Amino acid sequence: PTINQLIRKGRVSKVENSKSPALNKGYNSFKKEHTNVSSPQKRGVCTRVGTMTPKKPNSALRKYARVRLTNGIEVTAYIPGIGHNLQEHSVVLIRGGRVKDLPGVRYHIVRGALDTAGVENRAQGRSKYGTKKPKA
Amino acid sequence: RIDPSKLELEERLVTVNRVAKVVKGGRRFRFAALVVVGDKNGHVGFGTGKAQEVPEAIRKAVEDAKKNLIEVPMVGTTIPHEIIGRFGAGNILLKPASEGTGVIAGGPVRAVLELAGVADILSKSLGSNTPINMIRATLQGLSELKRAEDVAKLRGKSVEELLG
Amino acid sequence: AVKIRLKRMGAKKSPFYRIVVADSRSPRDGRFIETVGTYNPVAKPAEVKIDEELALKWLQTGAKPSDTVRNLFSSQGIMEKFHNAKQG
Amino acid sequence: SERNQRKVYQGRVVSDKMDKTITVVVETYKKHTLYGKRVKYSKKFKAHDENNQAKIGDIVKIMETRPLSATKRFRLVEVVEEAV
Amino acid sequence: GPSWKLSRRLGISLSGTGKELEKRPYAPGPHGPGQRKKLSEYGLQLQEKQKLRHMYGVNERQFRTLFDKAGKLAGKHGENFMILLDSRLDNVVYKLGLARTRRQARQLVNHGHILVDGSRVDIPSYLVKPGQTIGVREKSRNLSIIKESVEVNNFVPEYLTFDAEKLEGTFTRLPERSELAPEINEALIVEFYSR
Amino acid sequence: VMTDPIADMLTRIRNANMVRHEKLEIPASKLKREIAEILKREGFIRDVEFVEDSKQGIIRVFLKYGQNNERVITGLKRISKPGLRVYAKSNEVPRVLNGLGIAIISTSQGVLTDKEARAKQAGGEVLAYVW
RNA sequence: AUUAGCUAGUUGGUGAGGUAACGGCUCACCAAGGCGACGAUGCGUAGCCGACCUGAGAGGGUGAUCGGCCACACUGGGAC
RNA sequence: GGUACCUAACCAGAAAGCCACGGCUAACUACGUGCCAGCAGCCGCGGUAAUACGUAGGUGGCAAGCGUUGUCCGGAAUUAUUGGGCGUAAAGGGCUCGCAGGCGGUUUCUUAAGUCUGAUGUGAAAGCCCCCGGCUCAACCGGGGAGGGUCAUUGGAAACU
Repeated sequence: PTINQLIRKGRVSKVENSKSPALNKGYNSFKKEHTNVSSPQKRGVCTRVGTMTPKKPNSALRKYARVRLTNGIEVTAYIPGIGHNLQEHSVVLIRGGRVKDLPGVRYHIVRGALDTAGVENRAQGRSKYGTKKPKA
Repeated sequence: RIDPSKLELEERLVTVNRVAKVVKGGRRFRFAALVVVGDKNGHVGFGTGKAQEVPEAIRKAVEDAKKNLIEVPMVGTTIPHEIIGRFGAGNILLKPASEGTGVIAGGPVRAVLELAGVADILSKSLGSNTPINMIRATLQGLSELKRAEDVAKLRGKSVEELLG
Repeated sequence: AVKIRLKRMGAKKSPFYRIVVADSRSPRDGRFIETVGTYNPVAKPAEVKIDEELALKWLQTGAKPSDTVRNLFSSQGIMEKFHNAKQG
Repeated sequence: SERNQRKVYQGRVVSDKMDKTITVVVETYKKHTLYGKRVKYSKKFKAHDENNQAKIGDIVKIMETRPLSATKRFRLVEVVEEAV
Repeated sequence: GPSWKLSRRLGISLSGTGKELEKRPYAPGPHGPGQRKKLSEYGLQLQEKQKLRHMYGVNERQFRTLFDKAGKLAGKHGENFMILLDSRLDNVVYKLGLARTRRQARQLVNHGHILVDGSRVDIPSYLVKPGQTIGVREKSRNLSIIKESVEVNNFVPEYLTFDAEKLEGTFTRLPERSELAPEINEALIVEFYSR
Repeated sequence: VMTDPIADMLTRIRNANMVRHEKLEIPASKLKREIAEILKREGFIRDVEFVEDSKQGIIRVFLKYGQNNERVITGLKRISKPGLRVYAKSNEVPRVLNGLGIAIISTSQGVLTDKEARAKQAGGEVLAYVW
């Protein structure tokens, strides 16, 4: 609008969140607080691995991890591969991936982590899902 | 005036919209069309295309194209000055540039300026992304152009006095 | 302390030098006041280019260079023109 | 061989209760680096009055020097115009 | 690559022949004789860019910057970028006739050693200016690659001064785009890499 | 109230263009009288006339319609609003409609056009845009 | 501003001491001022800058390396 | 550091991959499969003919790299000064009296704070950018120049504020 209206209020600029909140904060022990690291990827510990359903028209039951990171925050992640490898108390590296279909989980588990061996018999999609080149 | 049909029209299409209508039984799918039509020597136009098929809508686009053409000034294969057209919620501005700058325009708009022959336009679709009104955003601005020798005749002034 | 001297520039293997009036307290790539022209060691021929006049104003104020810098001035006679001014 | 001239202004006086000193408001005003319109600020200092000839709302010049006390970095030049 | 399987995708004899279109104009593949469709501008301006970059095999890390190096050049930016990739030293070797393919000209720069005003140049991407001489030392003086391609006496372009046994190559003011590219449409690659 | 004198004279010229009136009235201050001679001397007005009255004065304009149906003045635009003083320098003298249009510039050495401010190389306030 | 009241060596003067140097910098005395809706005080936050990246420009983000300067040397305080 | 380098001798011999392939977006078929296994950035794909899952062939992408990931900018004119709004789409305070702040009729003299402009001083160097030269070109490096200041002093201009 008018100019003197703009000067003593300013343009109140638009603040946007991240694509995933639980990658943006790290932990340090003896400080006993909750640092702002903005690291991409973290290694986490699974606690409960049950499975459940997606929400709507797609109805085919998913894999539903629940992982606990090194920040201290327990965020349910997702297992992408064709069948899993994980059991309780494992090493789980997490990249930022949005799952529209499942309610609440916004974290893939990197199939191909330190503990996640690659999915069985996969040729296409080699870099994803952690499989080596089979034989050359 | 009205541009005559004694030209060489090139008439390549832009988009096709399938467009419905709901009767007692069910829907009725027809097709919509719009084709930018002109030469490469300063005459641009179009018409709507409505049919019950694909190719007859392409035919009937050419009719109102030959009913409605419009002419653009081609000073140095540019637009002679800067202008901003504002027809119906799609703003598309028009900026001239040097001759190496090519045709940087929107999707349907790029199939208009090459059908003028004018090859030096910077533009930016401010308004909506709808194909009829963006073409209406171009020719309405191109209608409001002016020529260098013409406005000096309008002012009763020298043409070179408009430059120096 | 005020030593007119070289200044290391250029790539890894082939160096480059700029002849620089500065304080020795600042580091090898440190700051300065005003420079004179160039030095090229990696040319097997010549091209050591000096302003040849501006440092003489600084030598009348007094700024002792190192000898590896100084003998370039002898090759262009800055010091001998300056020694004539000291004999003047 | 004249030495460099110091900072100097003129302005307008709010109060006089300070002992042999006052405040003086400078009203220079500038544009903003984003929009362009030119608004006015308030710039006030502490100025030495060796004669204590000060008034509320007095037009007067100030002249800086070495800092005479805490936040006092000016002396007067000429009492230009007085109040009513 | 195959260097001929990629030009039938473009559907043109890119070196200029009568072959690689006969018996099979459909581009590659089992979806070849299944009749093709009509593309978009993005469908065109890829192939219009790729009808020029597959002439010289330039990877697009090296194709982007030469477009930017035409940006600082004066003149029309379309025809400027025509000059730099026909002042390419790979193209200069091929336009002196001693290579049957421009891919054959790559070994004629890499290890088929060749002398540009001095020692040697192992650079297939050297930007060549007017005022340079090109020769080959006695170590690879007359091999059968050159010996057969001397005998393949092709037409010499009019921006070049070339002899067979003397083997020297110099220039004129510029290679002219009217002489250079009969097939490649310009002014589309610029509007590709402006976006 | 009236908030500025030059705004309500320029749009009054513009609001006569869509109806094609012959004559106008503008209450004619000093800088109002000098804008009108600029448009008169450079091809936008048939003739301008001064009226000496007792109230404040009136200036009147004969609009220039030289051709069939073609308004010479196709729009006006006041820039330096009271609260935004566009001071374009003499290095960056804004020419409008690049090749065609004029902008009136009030300089220290008179209220000038583009051209008379250009060669004399002195800038300042930019009071209007003229198509 | 979902921080509106904040400071008594604070703020003034005089003298004294002290500092390479001006000074509430220190102390006595005397005075009650000073800071504030142009946002004080407070709080969370963070080394700054030539520059880096991006944008067509206006701007926005970052302040790593190389170059400028300040601050710190297990944490804190003093001093030769 | 006998390192760069150059000289001669030797062999197709040492050496390519990941990603995409419904629409965005360049490129498609065959098997497997049957709301299950699985894809998914967006619209959304599979309850038996999946060009969207997985595999194979075949294309296409780019290349010693390619994808994914987290960041920041852009497209985003989607905080809009240049470069939006407010009848119903998000938005007029229920309306007033008004201090501060905001803006000013006409004519004329004057002043120069704003403004305009010169001169001088300065904003180091490296970097961006103008142009050359050097390294087998490039990248890189060098030479010269510009540019960058709501800068300060000084001298001019008087229409507008």
